[PDB]
Amino acid sequence: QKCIEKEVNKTYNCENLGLNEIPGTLPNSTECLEFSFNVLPTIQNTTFSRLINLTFLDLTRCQIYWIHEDTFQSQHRLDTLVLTANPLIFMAETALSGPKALKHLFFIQTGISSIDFIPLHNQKTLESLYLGSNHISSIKLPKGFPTEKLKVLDFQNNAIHYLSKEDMSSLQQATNLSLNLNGNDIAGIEPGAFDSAVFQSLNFGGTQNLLVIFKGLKNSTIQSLWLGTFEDMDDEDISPAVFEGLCEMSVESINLQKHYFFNISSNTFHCFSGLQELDLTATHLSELPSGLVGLSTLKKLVLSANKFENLCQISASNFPSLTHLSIKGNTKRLELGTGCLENLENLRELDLSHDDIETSDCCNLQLRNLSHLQSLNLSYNEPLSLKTEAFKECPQLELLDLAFTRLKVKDAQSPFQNLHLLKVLNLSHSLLDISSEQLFDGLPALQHLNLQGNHFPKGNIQKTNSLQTLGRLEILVLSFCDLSSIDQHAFTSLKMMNHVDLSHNRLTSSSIEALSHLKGIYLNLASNHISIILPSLLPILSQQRTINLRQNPLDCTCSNIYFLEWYKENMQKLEDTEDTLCENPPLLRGVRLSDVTLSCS
Amino acid sequence: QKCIEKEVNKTYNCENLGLNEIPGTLPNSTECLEFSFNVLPTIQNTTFSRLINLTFLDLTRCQIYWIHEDTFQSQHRLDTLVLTANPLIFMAETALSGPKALKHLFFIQTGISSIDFIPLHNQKTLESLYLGSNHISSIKLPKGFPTEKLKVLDFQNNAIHYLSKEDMSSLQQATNLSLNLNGNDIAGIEPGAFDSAVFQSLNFGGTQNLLVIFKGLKNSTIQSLWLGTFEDMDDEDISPAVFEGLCEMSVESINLQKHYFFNISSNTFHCFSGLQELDLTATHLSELPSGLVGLSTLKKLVLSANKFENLCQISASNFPSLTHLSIKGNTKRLELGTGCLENLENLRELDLSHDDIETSDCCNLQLRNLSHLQSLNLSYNEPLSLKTEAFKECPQLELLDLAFTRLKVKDAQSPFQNLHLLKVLNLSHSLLDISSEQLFDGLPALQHLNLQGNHFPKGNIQKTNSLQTLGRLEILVLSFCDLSSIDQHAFTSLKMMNHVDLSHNRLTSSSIEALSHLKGIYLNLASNHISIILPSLLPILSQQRTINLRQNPLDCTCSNIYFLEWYKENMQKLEDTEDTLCENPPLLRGVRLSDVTLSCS
Amino acid sequence: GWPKHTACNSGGLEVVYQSCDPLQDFGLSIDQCSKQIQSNLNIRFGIILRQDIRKLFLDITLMAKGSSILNYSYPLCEEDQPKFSFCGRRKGEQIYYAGPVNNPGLDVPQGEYQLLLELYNENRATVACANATVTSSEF
Amino acid sequence: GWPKHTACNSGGLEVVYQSCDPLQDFGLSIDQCSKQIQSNLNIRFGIILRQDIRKLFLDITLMAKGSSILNYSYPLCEEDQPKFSFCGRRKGEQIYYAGPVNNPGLDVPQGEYQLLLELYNENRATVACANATVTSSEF
Ligand SMILES: *[C@@H]1O[C@H](CO)[C@@H](O[C@@H]2O[C@H](CO)[C@@H](O[C@@H]3O[C@H](CO[C@H]4O[C@H](CO[C@H]5O[C@H](CO)[C@@H](O)[C@H](O)[C@@H]5O[C@H]5O[C@H](CO)[C@@H](O)[C@H](O)[C@@H]5O)[C@@H](O)[C@H](O[C@H]5O[C@H](CO)[C@@H](O)[C@H](O)[C@@H]5O[C@H]5O[C@H](CO)[C@@H](O)[C@H](O)[C@@H]5O)[C@@H]4O)[C@@H](O)[C@H](O[C@H]4O[C@H](CO)[C@@H](O)[C@H](O)[C@@H]4O)[C@@H]3O)[C@H](O)[C@H]2NC(C)=O)[C@H](O)[C@H]1NC(C)=O
Ligand SMILES: *[C@@H]1O[C@H](CO)[C@@H](O[C@@H]2O[C@H](CO)[C@@H](O[C@@H]3O[C@H](CO[C@H]4O[C@H](CO[C@H]5O[C@H](CO)[C@@H](O)[C@H](O)[C@@H]5O[C@H]5O[C@H](CO)[C@@H](O)[C@H](O)[C@@H]5O)[C@@H](O)[C@H](O[C@H]5O[C@H](CO)[C@@H](O)[C@H](O)[C@@H]5O)[C@@H]4O)[C@@H](O)[C@H](O[C@H]4O[C@H](CO)[C@@H](O)[C@H](O)[C@@H]4O)[C@@H]3O)[C@H](O)[C@H]2NC(C)=O)[C@H](O)[C@H]1NC(C)=O
Ligand SMILES: *[C@@H]1O[C@H](CO)[C@@H](O[C@@H]2O[C@H](CO)[C@@H](O)[C@H](O)[C@H]2NC(C)=O)[C@H](O)[C@H]1NC(C)=O
Ligand SMILES: *[C@@H]1O[C@H](CO)[C@@H](O[C@@H]2O[C@H](CO)[C@@H](O)[C@H](O)[C@H]2NC(C)=O)[C@H](O)[C@H]1NC(C)=O
Ligand SMILES: *[C@@H]1O[C@H](CO)[C@@H](O[C@@H]2O[C@H](CO)[C@@H](O)[C@H](O)[C@H]2NC(C)=O)[C@H](O)[C@H]1NC(C)=O
Ligand SMILES: *[C@@H]1O[C@H](CO)[C@@H](O)[C@H](O)[C@H]1NC(C)=O
Ligand SMILES: *[C@@H]1O[C@H](CO)[C@@H](O)[C@H](O)[C@H]1NC(C)=O
Ligand SMILES: *[C@@H]1O[C@H](CO)[C@@H](O)[C@H](O)[C@H]1NC(C)=O
Ligand SMILES: *[C@@H]1O[C@H](CO)[C@@H](O)[C@H](O)[C@H]1NC(C)=O
Ligand SMILES: *[C@@H]1O[C@H](CO)[C@@H](O)[C@H](O)[C@H]1NC(C)=O
Ligand SMILES: *[C@@H]1O[C@H](CO)[C@@H](O)[C@H](O)[C@H]1NC(C)=O
Ligand SMILES: *[C@@H]1O[C@H](CO)[C@@H](O)[C@H](O)[C@H]1NC(C)=O
Ligand SMILES: *[C@@H]1O[C@H](CO)[C@@H](O)[C@H](O)[C@H]1NC(C)=O
Ligand SMILES: *[C@@H]1O[C@H](CO)[C@@H](O)[C@H](O)[C@H]1NC(C)=O
Ligand SMILES: *[C@@H]1O[C@H](CO)[C@@H](O)[C@H](O)[C@H]1NC(C)=O
Ligand SMILES: *[C@@H]1O[C@H](CO)[C@@H](O)[C@H](O)[C@H]1NC(C)=O
Ligand SMILES: *[C@@H]1O[C@H](CO)[C@@H](O)[C@H](O)[C@H]1NC(C)=O
Ligand SMILES: *[C@@H]1O[C@H](CO)[C@@H](O)[C@H](O)[C@H]1NC(C)=O
Ligand SMILES: [Cu+2]
Repeated sequence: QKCIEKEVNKTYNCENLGLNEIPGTLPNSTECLEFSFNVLPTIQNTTFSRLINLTFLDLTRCQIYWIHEDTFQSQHRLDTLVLTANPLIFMAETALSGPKALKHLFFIQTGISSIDFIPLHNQKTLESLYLGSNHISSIKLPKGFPTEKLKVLDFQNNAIHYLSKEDMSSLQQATNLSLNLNGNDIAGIEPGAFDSAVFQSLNFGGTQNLLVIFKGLKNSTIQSLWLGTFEDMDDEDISPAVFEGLCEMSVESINLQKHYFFNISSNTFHCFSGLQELDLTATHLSELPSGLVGLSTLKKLVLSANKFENLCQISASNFPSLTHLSIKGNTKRLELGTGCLENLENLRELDLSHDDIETSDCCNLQLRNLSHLQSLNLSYNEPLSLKTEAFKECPQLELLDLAFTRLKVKDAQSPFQNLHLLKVLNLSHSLLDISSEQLFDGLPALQHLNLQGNHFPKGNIQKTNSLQTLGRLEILVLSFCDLSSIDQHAFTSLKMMNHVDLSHNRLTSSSIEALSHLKGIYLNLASNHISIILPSLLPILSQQRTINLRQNPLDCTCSNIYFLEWYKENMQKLEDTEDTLCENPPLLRGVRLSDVTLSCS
Repeated sequence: QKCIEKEVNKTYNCENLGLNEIPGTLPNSTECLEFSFNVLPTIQNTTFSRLINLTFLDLTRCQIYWIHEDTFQSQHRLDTLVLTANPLIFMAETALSGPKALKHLFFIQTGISSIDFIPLHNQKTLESLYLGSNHISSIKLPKGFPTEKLKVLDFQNNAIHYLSKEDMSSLQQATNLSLNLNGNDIAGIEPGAFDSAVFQSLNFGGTQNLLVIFKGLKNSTIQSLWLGTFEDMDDEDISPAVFEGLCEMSVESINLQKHYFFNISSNTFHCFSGLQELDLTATHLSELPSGLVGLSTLKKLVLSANKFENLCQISASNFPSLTHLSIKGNTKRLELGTGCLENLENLRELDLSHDDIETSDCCNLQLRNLSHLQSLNLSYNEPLSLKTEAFKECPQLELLDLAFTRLKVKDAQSPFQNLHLLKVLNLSHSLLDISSEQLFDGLPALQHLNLQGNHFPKGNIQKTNSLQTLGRLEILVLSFCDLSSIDQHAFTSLKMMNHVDLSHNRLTSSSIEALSHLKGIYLNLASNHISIILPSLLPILSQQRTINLRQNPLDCTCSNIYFLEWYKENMQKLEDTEDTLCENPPLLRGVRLSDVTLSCS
Repeated sequence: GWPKHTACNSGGLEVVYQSCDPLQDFGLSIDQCSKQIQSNLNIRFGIILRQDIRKLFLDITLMAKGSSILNYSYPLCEEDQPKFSFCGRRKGEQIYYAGPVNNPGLDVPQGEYQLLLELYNENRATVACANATVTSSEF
Repeated sequence: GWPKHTACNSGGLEVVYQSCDPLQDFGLSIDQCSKQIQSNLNIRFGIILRQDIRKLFLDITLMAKGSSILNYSYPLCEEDQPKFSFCGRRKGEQIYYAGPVNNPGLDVPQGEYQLLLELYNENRATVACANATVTSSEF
């Protein structure tokens, strides 16, 4: 009443319509059916039998109690089946006989206590099984169920407290398997259960005894081992002894978010020497001591959401090899100090966002000796003052993010001087005066400039301006800049622009003239003051690839007839035509231009 | 509608009627409402507010998702509330403000993962809480739940795997508590958690680690400890080692059913010396060794459903204190042997039912020396031949059950001779000839004799029959005895009879003459061939307290007017009057006699 | 009535049933069907309970060609012996059982048989009622 | 609209809400309500998820006397930081949460305030919407 046609003859959204059967009007060609929140107490061989082409079927929370014999008989092409949140009493042996090539099965919160609820003997190529939020107490798969193709096995939020050798043997044929045991408190692991085990991901989130984990995982090889906990768990402190078993396994990446380390000292991490990445998010760190051992070949470190007072309190000498450091969302003001990171010779990425950082001189002292640095994030901080050449210490920089950080720059100063490799610069809501004309000197390679929410004198972009020197610029964002006008020669020297966002300003059609030299662009003119678009502008629009004119006070009178005809013939080229409406005459106010046909002289 | 009125103004069964509200036709005085299997997606302050006198309310499987503020506001007198099998999303703080004297609450299979789902701060006198078949993983009671009157806490079929000191201290204010953990796989108990603990019952049915339980229960005092397993659980190896912890515990009664004991060590029960009762039902026992230490003061033993060949294989020398012994449903034919129980001098009750026991001469050899036996059950066995004084070895018997066991007794023999204290004798389907005058000699105290399914020569009870020696008889069951007639003097010596069941025979009305000397009896004549009851029999009927004439071919013509008039005058002497129907004339066939009035003049 | 379900079809033996409880259906699948029925079969079974199952009994009534072969009664749950982990569960609970039943071995002569299976409590109230047809053929 | 529920009525502070998601209601109870709200209150909360909650954000919009006091946003679940055990659960799942919310302490001046609380995913699709009245009065 009625299903939403998302793609003609292919994809239908029937959610929340209180339906008791597939609508007669759904075509036989349907491939993607979104049927969640309907009412199907029993499903059976007649239910879906005409929908022979389904590849995706979502029956989330459809009040299904019964799946009778041959229910999916016609779904030979089924790739994904979602049966989440149905109060299932029984599933017939031959229910899944049809979808022999099924890849992904979601059986979350179906009230089951065992995988043998689900007769899976017809699924020889399954890739994903999601069994979260049930009564399950064992990871063991049904004997003879093929696992060669299994990549994701997910048991989040179950009643699994023990992993046996026999449990694990049921998984041996899979390769690069990810096993999600998040929300299962592991009380024991059978010694030898993890002999020669290989996993892509292994998640034991929220588990209450880490000693059991590190001992139990002896001999396994794991890419990402997720051992974080949560705010609603009342976890015991981590004692140094807990990490001993890590000596007898191979792990690339470990997450320990929200834990509390008791008695942090020089040897606590000795067993971490093989680790490539360590994430210590929100672990109540107010400092780390130096002389810490076991972390000197670590590449990636996360110390976000902690409570350092000073960047020097992280003791960077511990991590000579780092290529990535994140320390974002520090719960106090992070004082940056001087050369506090100078040790990090090979640092390539630094994230210091949301750190309440405050300084009236930046950033050569703070970033001292970080000359391999390629990406810097200083977004969402307090006001920063930048003198000319403020990033002298980081000449190889390719991305610089200062979004939502107010910037204080003096007249004719060039803070980005000598950043000859910078490709991406985000200055959203930095509140710079963009008429300061040395502003962007030293940026020959810049391709992407985001200037959303900055300031232009009198809301005009002048014929000569600070953007002119940016010869390789491809992407320019000038939305929310309170622009009234753009001089027709403002952009003439920017010949490689292909994405120009001028949305949420007060522009008229005269602004289009500034794009006459460009072809094939994306041009966003949404939420401006465009009304009439005269014939002499139409060749400029015809030149572009996509144009967004939604939420403009478009004129739907004969005075705008050439644009209105152009619009009907150029629907390919137009984005959001559904929100592109007439302002006048009053009769046509709020009517889509796509629904207007005038007769003029 | 339409609710079944079980008790006028008091008790209504509205189960399975698809109701969305309480019917307006239910009186304000309703005290017991069975409302299961209806449809109440939300319940709230208006749902029940007029039913102020409810003491029992069952909302089992009513599709309730929401319980809002003050739902039970008017149920001040509520004793039992059943919310089992409702998919509850939330229950308001004040939902149970009304029933402050609530005693028993059932919240089984409601999907809850925590006891704090149920705001119980208003229930200060709670006695029973049933939380089975949920996602609960701890027994810990929430802060400020009164435990003082709590006697039953039931967690059958949950996800509890550990019992800590803290968990156990949350129960300290309760006394004499029965805690059911059947169907929870307990993998650990915190040392000290059971220090000084005192329980009525503790059930860990099905648990996979008996060693853990006994060790964890150190220092507890338990009246009944139920540690049986089930046919659908894995076996663990049983040896003396498993029971070591029992030596540091006080237990009155223990059940170990369905564990695999077969080929038991003589040292298996050395920790059981405090036990009064031991249950080894269906434990694959084929024999017990002599010198089976640790049970010399055991009082009650159950060895039912095992596989002994001979009674001598229980080695009764092991149990000199036994007062009760049950060995029923043995899976092989059991040979009783001779004197196999002779050292059980204290034995009072012996159950040897369902054992396929057969013998040419019972029961002096088999029961040799059981001089204190008071109750003996030999029901459901193969043919036993009894000579005169068949129970000389057990002169003190008070109850003897031989139901469904064929008895072979030579002409003029008195097998029950000198059972001067026997009060209850069940010979249902023993196929004895009840006309033999000597059959029941020696039963002066007999009060209760069940002879359902026996026989008399030619379906007639003669003036001389086996019963005339039973002067103290009160209860006589002669139903299904293929009886055509009973001589008027058949029961004349039986002056203390007050309950005579003659139902399911072919008796006609003159059978009533056999009860002529009796007053105030219960007389069941259901399913006979009584049609006409002539006036001279009516005074006999008037003398009695209750007569059942249901399912007789009763005559509702003028040929029967004297009885018909009597019937109307004496409804208070009649049982099952709603199934006491006319058979003739055809016009009145199936009409209740209570609805008949004739005029004959 | 309720749909006809197949519990079992292999090794020459086919078992088809219909719930004979007007109130509800139930699900049943039998593993390792054959004309030579092995002892202690594994089943899967799903149902809503209409009574508590502290005391639960099974009747079997077997016939072929319009006359009785066998009547049998067997307890599943009793106060003195709960045989299965599901014993003691209550009215309204959804039950799923996948496990053994401990039937005896038996060979099924070719032919067709009518089976009535009834689960009931101590008051003879219906817990489940199955009307089944069992077909044995050459294999 | 959905019923008005009382989340809280203690220590001079009353909190009444109404779900403003037309699709559904939700349950909420707050423990240790007062005019001097301590940090890290415990709540009890139940709902059906209408979106997956791998990414979950809260907006708070506060006002009094038709005047906007505070607009705040806060993430509950993110890829780089799931704060809660419920993070990652999926559309259709029934959720019950009984646990702490990591709120700051604060005294609440006498008067009547209007609160809009909104839980949404990365596409701003509604998970929950509560429209609440907070009344502080002397105690
Ligand atoms: C001495 O020892 C005796 C034996 O141990 C004790 O016997 C007990 O006696 C009482 C009566 O006093 C009786 O209680 C009633 O039970 C009703 C339910 O009964 C079910 O089971 C019985 C017995 O089954 C066993 O025996 C048969 C016969 O050999 C066998 O075939 C079975 O497989 C089973 O044996 C197996 O199990 C046992 C126990 O585990 C093992 O020990 C053994 O090795 C085997 O493994 C059945 O016969 C019943 O079925 C009949 O009845 C139902 C209707 O209820 C019919 O639907 C069904 O088709 C069948 O019909 C047959 O009999 C009826 C007559 O009953 C005929 O009409 C018909 O033609 C058929 O022939 C059941 O499956 C229960 O309903 C009843 O409830 C009543 O009372 C309660 C409360 O008091 C009220 O709620 C109700 O309103 C009722 O009024 C009552 O409780 C026990 O059944 C019986 N026990 C045993 C084990 O036999 C005896 O008590 C003891 N003496 C003393 C003094 O203690
Ligand atoms: C450099 O670092 C920064 C900062 O770390 C990175 O910033 C990220 O930038 C991306 C790209 O723009 C953003 O992605 C988008 O996210 C939205 C959802 O946003 C929600 O969070 C917003 C931010 O909230 C934080 O900050 C505010 C303001 O300071 C603060 O008030 C909040 O409390 C919160 O801060 C806290 O949390 C942090 C993280 O845990 C802590 O670090 C910190 O200390 C604080 O505790 C928030 O503003 C927003 O609310 C607004 O928007 C919504 C509508 O969405 C509106 O309803 C509200 O009222 C607000 O106006 C949200 O709550 C997501 O919706 C977007 O998703 C679209 O796009 C993606 C991919 O493009 C698609 O997949 C989707 O389908 C969809 O279309 C998008 O993902 C991101 O939010 C931002 N992250 C943070 C933490 O700020 C930046 O990426 C880095 N640079 C580089 C180069 O990597
Ligand atoms: C769905 O299955 C039903 C039930 O088996 C099928 O209906 C049966 O079809 C056979 C062959 O035509 C008939 O002999 C039966 O009498 C039918 N039974 C009933 C109850 O109608 C039905 O054909 C199937 N439908 C589809 C589309 O597969
Ligand atoms: C500032 O702008 C840049 C460029 O658009 C944003 O960078 C993207 O960030 C996302 C993660 O947020 C990455 O996956 C993309 O690859 C980045 N893009 C590029 C081109 O590198 C950045 O997110 C913006 N910052 C803020 C705070 O919004
Ligand atoms: C034989 O008859 C006797 C007497 O009615 C039955 O004994 C009763 O048995 C039950 C247990 O089934 C006890 O709870 C009662 O107390 C007994 N009554 C008396 C007076 O003792 C006995 O059950 C019958 N036997 C069979 C096999 O049915
Ligand atoms: C969609 O179905 C209709 C009717 O068959 C038709 O107009 C249109 O061509 C179809 N498009 C497809 C199959 O892509
Ligand atoms: C789809 O298939 C059915 C047969 O299943 C056929 O009769 C009909 O033409 C098709 N119906 C629709 C609505 O497309
Ligand atoms: C696991 O054990 C084997 C055999 O002892 C050994 O070859 C291998 O190095 C070990 N692997 C890991 C990852 O510890
Ligand atoms: C600065 O970086 C270089 C790496 O090029 C390193 O050799 C030197 O030690 C660093 N300086 C300090 C003070 O650590
Ligand atoms: C039932 O209630 C009515 C009140 O309408 C009363 O007249 C009647 O006496 C009651 N019946 C019994 C048996 O208590
Ligand atoms: C139920 O509560 C509503 C809403 O609070 C109230 O208006 C109504 O008076 C109440 N009705 C009863 C019977 O208590
Ligand atoms: C039944 O209760 C209603 C509402 O509480 C009340 O108005 C009325 O007095 C009662 N009816 C009778 C017959 O007592
Ligand atoms: C419990 O331990 C105490 C102190 O050791 C001991 O005296 C007492 O007898 C024990 N009680 C039981 C029931 O084991
Ligand atoms: C028989 O019973 C008496 C007690 O009545 C006892 O002293 C004697 O030992 C018993 N006989 C045997 C052989 O055990
Ligand atoms: C079994 O099924 C047949 C019809 O298919 C019917 O005649 C018979 O009465 C059924 N038996 C029961 C008990 O329902
Ligand atoms: C089974 O019971 C029926 C009906 O009561 C009876 O007619 C039949 O003879 C019994 N069958 C057997 C094989 O004893
Ligand atoms: C809050 O939001 C409103 C509505 O978008 C906005 O007008 C105002 O700026 C905000 N108010 C405050 C005090 O932050
Ligand atoms: C919210 O609800 C109040 C009553 O609770 C209503 O009067 C008001 O208009 C609503 N406001 C918003 C912003 O949803
Ligand atoms: Cu010992």
